[PDB]
Amino acid sequence: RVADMNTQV
Amino acid sequence: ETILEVNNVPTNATSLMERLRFPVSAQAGKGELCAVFRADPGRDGPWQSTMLGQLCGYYTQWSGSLEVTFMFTGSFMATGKMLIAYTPPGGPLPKDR
Amino acid sequence: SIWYQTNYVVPIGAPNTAYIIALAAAQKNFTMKLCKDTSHILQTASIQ
Amino acid sequence: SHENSNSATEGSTINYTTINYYKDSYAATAGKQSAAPLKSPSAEACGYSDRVAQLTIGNSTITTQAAANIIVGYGEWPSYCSDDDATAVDKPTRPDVSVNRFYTLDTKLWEKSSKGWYWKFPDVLTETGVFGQNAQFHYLYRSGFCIHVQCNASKFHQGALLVAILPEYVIGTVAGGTGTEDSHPPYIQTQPGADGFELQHPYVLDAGIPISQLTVCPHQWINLRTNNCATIIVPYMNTLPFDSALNHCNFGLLVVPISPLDFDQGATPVIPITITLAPMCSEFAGLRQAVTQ
Amino acid sequence: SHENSNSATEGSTINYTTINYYKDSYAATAGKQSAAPLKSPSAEACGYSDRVAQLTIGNSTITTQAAANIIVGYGEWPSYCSDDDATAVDKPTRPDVSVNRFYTLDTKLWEKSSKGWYWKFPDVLTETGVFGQNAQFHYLYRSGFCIHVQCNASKFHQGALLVAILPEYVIGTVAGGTGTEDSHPPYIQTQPGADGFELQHPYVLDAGIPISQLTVCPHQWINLRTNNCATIIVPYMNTLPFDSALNHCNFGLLVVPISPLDFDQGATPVIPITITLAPMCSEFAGLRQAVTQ
Repeated sequence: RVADMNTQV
Repeated sequence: ETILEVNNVPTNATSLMERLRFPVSAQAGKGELCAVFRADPGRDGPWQSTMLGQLCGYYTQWSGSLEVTFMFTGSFMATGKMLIAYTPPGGPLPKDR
Repeated sequence: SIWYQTNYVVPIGAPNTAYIIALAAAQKNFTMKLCKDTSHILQTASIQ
Repeated sequence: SHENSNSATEGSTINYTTINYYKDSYAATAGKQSAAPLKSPSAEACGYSDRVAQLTIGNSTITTQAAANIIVGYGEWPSYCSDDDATAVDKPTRPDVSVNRFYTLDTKLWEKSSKGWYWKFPDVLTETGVFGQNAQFHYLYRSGFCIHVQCNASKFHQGALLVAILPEYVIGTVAGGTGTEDSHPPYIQTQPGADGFELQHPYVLDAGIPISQLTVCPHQWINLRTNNCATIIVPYMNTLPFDSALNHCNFGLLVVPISPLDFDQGATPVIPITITLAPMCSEFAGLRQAVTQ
Repeated sequence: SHENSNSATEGSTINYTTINYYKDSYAATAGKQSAAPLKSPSAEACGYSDRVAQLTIGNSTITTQAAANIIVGYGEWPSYCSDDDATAVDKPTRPDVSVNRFYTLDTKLWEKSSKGWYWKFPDVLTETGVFGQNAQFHYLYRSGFCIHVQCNASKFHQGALLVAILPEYVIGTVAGGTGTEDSHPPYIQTQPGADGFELQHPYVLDAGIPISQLTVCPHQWINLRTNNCATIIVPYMNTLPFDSALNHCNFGLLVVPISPLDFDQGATPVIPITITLAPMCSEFAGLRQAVTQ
């Protein structure tokens, strides 16, 4: 009731 | 569970049996201090009389919680309440209750 | 630390001083590690 | 549909048949209305034996007889504020283990000529513990309480205490005795802190209300031949979801001897009454700098 | 199956092929091993743009450029301790709105000849706020941190600061200068509180470690031509799930000028550096009486 709790080209 | 020598004040062999128990008596009702001891089983002190203390002496590191059972050995007509407080590390010896 | 929460109350005929026996142990979650030589008791003399 | 639903009984569980010739429901007639919480119900009577089997709140445990002789205030367990009741938009802090725990206040001595003492809540816990720090640091406060008054005496001692929870226990004065002074009680009398305050006139509770009729409020007996402790689980009661913990006491714990303490010579004359209280479902909102009062 | 699984790499994510002729895994050989967290990753690089879109922690909001120039320490967001990592059996308190919020420490002035300052955490927050009260009241402490160092200067001012988080920043001394004294730093140097401590030798960071190599640690730049603030979200690092907040500083925040502050005469000579830090996912365990140190 709260709902807050490798180099390439 | 093994008898804890909280009252490790006496030293002579005549009063060595007094180490196994510590006195409780009528006070002035000002939240008086009964007994203190460190909660370290491996420390040199009250816990050396315990099998937990003796077996802790053979091991460097310990972990887990500890049971300290306080049993009242007064009369059946002896009534009262005690606050047994375990202070986590950092807090010094409390001045009052 | 053990503190007097109220008091130690007795009537006439009961002793004015009692005793508490502290029994110490460890729980199921207890565990010891790194076995070492004990130092709780030390002997400076040999065993005859 | 043609009238505003703005009477003082809107949202209640009772349908009121009424007569209204106006736009507002509050203009209508009084009309018709189309165990017991006030009798200090026990934990067995409240159906809350599962939460009282062993009373361990926080890192604190009290050992006492449970269920049957343990009283839930007004049949209501303490609970966190719901979204509908709460108005403050900031989310409150709920420490619940550092502030929801049994605090032992003091050890007031019961004498044969003792009159009685009162403790104001949460003024008793204002300046000690993490609960005290949260109460000083936060504007808004909401918590229940588990008061465990303890008084141990031998089987040859006699006497009974009325351990009662008086909500909004406003302290009056003698008004100069003659009743023509308009005096007001001091700050140390209205909010006496952890050490409490002794009742000057326990018959009128220093408020003009009889001590005899105090048992409609959540109450307990420490009749020494039967029980040495009084556990009253007290919910949060206020007209507000939250309130200041420093300038409003939600209730006052009356501990007075209805039956005087008596014992023969030789028995221990020091019979102390120890007050232990655990906040339950504590809620602190509106954080700012800490203020003592 | 024939050997104990008791090497120092058990529980890790890497399989080590090894050779062992003994009962214990730690007796075995070193063997084989069958963006970047250390490069001070940003919130965009860490994939945590949802938690940084507007930095509001508790009842505090800092307005700063987000995501790209905001650094998450070691690629790890602060989090509550898991059941596997935690060893303390008592459940810790998580205030999360009274202790998890931005605290503004002080306003140290940046000069042209300024050397730099360090702040030790959570020693800076030991004696202020609900975080300070929880740190004093509880033996065990665990929290992350969101350090937001602020230094505003005009577009005609120049200079850069190395805002860096040095974990376990142990302070050394000059050892009498000649190096033959075995001196130790005082308590006010090791744990300087909220007002911090000025570096005597910023080149070696008063610890014998170069300031140049400080950027492996979670670091930021307050190059005044580009940014006037440095947000480093810092996780909790320790060998332990929890630790004392009064005699162990998890990290030290170094704020030193690598490039000296310079401006022409006429511009404002008072360029202050303001330290703002928000604890993140704070966890306090082992409640007792409050202790300053």
